[PDB]
Amino acid sequence: AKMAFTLADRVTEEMLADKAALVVEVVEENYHDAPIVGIAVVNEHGRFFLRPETALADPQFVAWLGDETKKKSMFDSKRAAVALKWKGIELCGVSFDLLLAAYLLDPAQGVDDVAAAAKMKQYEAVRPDEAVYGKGAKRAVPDEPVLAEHLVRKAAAIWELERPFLDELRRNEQDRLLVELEQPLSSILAEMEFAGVKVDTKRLEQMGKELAEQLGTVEQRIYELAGQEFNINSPKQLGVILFEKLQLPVLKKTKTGYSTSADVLEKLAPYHEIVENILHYRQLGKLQSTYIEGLLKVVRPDTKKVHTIFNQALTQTGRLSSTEPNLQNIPIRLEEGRKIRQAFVPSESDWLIFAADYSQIELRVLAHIAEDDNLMEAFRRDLDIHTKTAMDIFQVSEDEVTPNMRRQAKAVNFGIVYGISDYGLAQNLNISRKEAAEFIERYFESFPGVKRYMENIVQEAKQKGYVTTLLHRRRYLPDITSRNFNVRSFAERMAMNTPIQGSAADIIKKAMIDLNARLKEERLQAHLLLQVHDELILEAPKEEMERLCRLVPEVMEQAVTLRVPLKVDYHYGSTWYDAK
DNA sequence: CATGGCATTGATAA
DNA sequence: ATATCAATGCCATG
Ligand SMILES: OC[C@H]1O[C@@](CO)(O[C@H]2O[C@H](CO)[C@@H](O)[C@H](O)[C@H]2O)[C@@H](O)[C@@H]1O
Ligand SMILES: [Mg+2]
Repeated sequence: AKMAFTLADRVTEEMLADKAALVVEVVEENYHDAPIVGIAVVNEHGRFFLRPETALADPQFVAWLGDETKKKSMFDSKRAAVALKWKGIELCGVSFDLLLAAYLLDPAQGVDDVAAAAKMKQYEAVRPDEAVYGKGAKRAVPDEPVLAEHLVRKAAAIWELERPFLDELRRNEQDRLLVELEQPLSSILAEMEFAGVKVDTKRLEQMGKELAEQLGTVEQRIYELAGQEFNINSPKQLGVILFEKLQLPVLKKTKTGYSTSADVLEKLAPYHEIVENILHYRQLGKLQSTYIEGLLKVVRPDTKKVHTIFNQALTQTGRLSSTEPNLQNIPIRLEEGRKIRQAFVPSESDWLIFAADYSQIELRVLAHIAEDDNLMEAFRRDLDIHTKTAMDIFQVSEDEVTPNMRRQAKAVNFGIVYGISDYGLAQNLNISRKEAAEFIERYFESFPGVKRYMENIVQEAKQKGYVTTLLHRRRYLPDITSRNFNVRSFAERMAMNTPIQGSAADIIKKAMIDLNARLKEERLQAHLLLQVHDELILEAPKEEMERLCRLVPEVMEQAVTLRVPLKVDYHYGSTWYDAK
C-alpha cells in the first residue's frame, strides 16, 4: 500500500516544526557540487515532499535548515551538509544520523542506505536506493511520483527508527560515542571536504613528463632484456617471460599462476638483470597511473583543488577511509614518490601546510590496555621502541643492537599490533615458521602483560561475542568460534588488533573535535584539511605557525589520558612535502 | 563490442 | 601477522 504524503508546491509553517526526519537527496555518489534532486520532511504534522528549486529558494525553509534549535534526524547528514555548502546553504541542528548509528551498532552490516539500516529492526516499508535509482551506467533519477514516494518512505523510516536505534546504542553504552564523537566529527569532516586541498597541477604535470620519459627508457630495456615485447603490467604474461622464457626460479606460486609481486622479484633480482628493471618499472608505473594521472583526473579545473570524501561509516575498526581521491595513501616512504606531496600546497598566499602526527600511538595504546610494565616503562622513558624490543628479545645492551636486529624487532612489533602469527611474521621477515615462533616467544617473555592481553582479549571476544575500544566502539566476531582453523585464527587476530587500531581511531577523532573547538576559541584562521589515521594535516597563515606548534600537539596529546604519555611530532612548510 | 566483476598489484598507517 | 582504495589486465556475461 502506498504511503500518504503532501507533494507541496510551496513551503508551509507546519513543514518547519522543531523536530523532523529530513531527507535532502543527492543521488550522485560524489556529492561535491552535486544536484539535490528532492526534499522530504516527516514530522508531527505529517509527511511532505518538496522540489529543491522551491524549498532551497524559500527564505523560511533555508532559515529552518540553519536553525540549530530545529532538530533534524537524517541518514548521512554529511552528504546533505556538503551538497548544501556548495549551494551556500548551512545545515544545522542534526541531532540524529541513522547511518552513523547503524555503523556504530554493527559496522559489519555494511549499511549504506536507509533500507539496510531499517532491515536491522525488521522495518521494510522502504526500498533500497539501488532498487530505485538502479546502479552503474543504468543509474538515474526516476520520475517525480516514484522519486517523491521513495524520499518520503526513507524520511518516514528515519522518523520511526530513531528511538529504537538510540535505545540500543544506550544499552551498548554507545550513546555518547554517537552524540559526542561521530556526529560532531561528521560536521568537521564536511568542512574539511568542502574546503578541499589546493594542488599545483603544473608541478604535477611536469612530474608526469619526467615519469613518462623514465617509463619509456625502462620499458625498452625490459623488452631488450626479455628478447621481445610484452605487457609488463600483465602478471600472467610477465610470469611467462620470467618463469618460462628466462627460466627464473619459481619461489611463489599464486592461486591463478606465478607470483610476480615485489617480495618475489626482490628474491629473483640476483638471477637476471630484467628483474630490477621490472621493479623500477612497477614503481614508476604506480606513481604515474595512480598518483599523477589519478589526481589530475579529479582536480577541479576552476579552483585546482581536490575534494576527497571521508567515508565515516565503512571500516570495521572505526578508522575513516578516503576516496576520489584517496588522500590517505599519498607516497612518502620512497623519495621518488614522496615528491608527489610537493604538489599539495596551501590554498592561499602566504599560508603554510602544518602536519602533526602521533608517535607510535598503537603501541602506546597497547601498553595502556595490556598494562604491560616493561612496555609502559619504555614509553615513560620515551625510548626508541624498536631498539628497546630488540634489546629484550635478543638479550643485548643498546650498544649491541645492530641495524639488522632493530629491523627484525620492528617487524615483530607490527606483528604484535596486527595480531601475531608465526607464518605471518616468517613471511614478512623471510625466515622459517619456527624461527618466527622463537622471536614471538622471546617477545612474550619480555612483555608478559602483552601476552596476557592477547590471551584475555580472545577469550573475552569468545564470551561476549565482540570486542570494544576505549570509547566503546565494537566489532562482532562470530568467526572466533569457527571450527575452521584459518577462519578462527583470522578472527582471533581481529580480536587482538581491533581494540588497538580502534582505540587509536577514537583518540584522533576526539582530538579533531577538541582541536576545532580550540581553533575557534583562539579565532585562528588555521583549519583541518586531512586526517591520515595517526596524523592531522592543516593549513594556515604563516603568522599562525608559532601558536600552532604549541596548540596542536597539546590538544592531540591531551585528547585522552592513558597510563602512558601520548607524543605528537609536528612539522610545517611551503608544501605537504616540506612539512617534514 | 558493453559494462562489470575478479585477480593481482601496490600505496598509506610507518 | 591489521585496516583501507584504486589502477591495469582479463575473462565473465550477453
Ligand atoms: O556519502 C558517503 C556515505 O555514502 C555511502 C552510502 O550511504 O557511500 C557512497 O558514497 C561514497 C563516496 O562517494 C562511495 O565511495 C560509495 O561507493 C557510495 O556507495 C556510505 O558508505 C558513506 O558513509
Ligand atoms: Mg607517526
